[PDB]
Amino acid sequence: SHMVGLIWAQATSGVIGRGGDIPWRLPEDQAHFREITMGHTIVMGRRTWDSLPAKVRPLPGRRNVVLSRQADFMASGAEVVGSLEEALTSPETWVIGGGQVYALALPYATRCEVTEVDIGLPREAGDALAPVLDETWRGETGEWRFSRSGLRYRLYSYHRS
Ligand SMILES: Nc1ncnc2c1ncn2[C@@H]1O[C@H](COP(=O)(O)OP(=O)(O)O)[C@@H](O)[C@H]1OP(=O)(O)O
Repeated sequence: SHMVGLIWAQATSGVIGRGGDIPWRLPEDQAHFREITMGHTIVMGRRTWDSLPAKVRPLPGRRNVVLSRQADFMASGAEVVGSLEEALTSPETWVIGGGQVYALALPYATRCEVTEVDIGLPREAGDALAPVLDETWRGETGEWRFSRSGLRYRLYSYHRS
């Protein structure tokens, strides 16, 4: 189909999750995730889907796609696909996690929307980590700003052909 993006929020070290939680509290990043994904397709792995609250999934106003090897998986209000390539048939897709799906998706992706949270969390065994980019990606790293709580963050908007 077409435009494949990745979206995530990471500490400066690349930690995106620890102990099965987002490792900070940042409502403005929830607003940012909505504004990027709203009206488009989101793709997630089955474990990510399983971790969302029952009354929160599917995320509203977006086509939710769950990748699973299980043909009988129940993702009420979403659709389930059994290959990544089938999950990218939409005109605009944002891959939202987790690490297994980001690995599969990275070769197809031509945009990354990232939030860096200014927090010092050196990586530990078991952490969920950010996809690793390289020098063929280009774009803007925004200015630091404070959240309402005083937590600082900035935005990356990168692209490649
Ligand atoms: N090549 C592939 N084909 C189909 N489904 C896949 C896949 N790779 C990953 N998945 C699914 O995506 C799941 C992992 O989800 P995730 O990426 O959210 O997890 P994690 O955050 O642990 O990396 C896999 O366990 C698998 O779902 P099932 O266990 O239900 O089969």
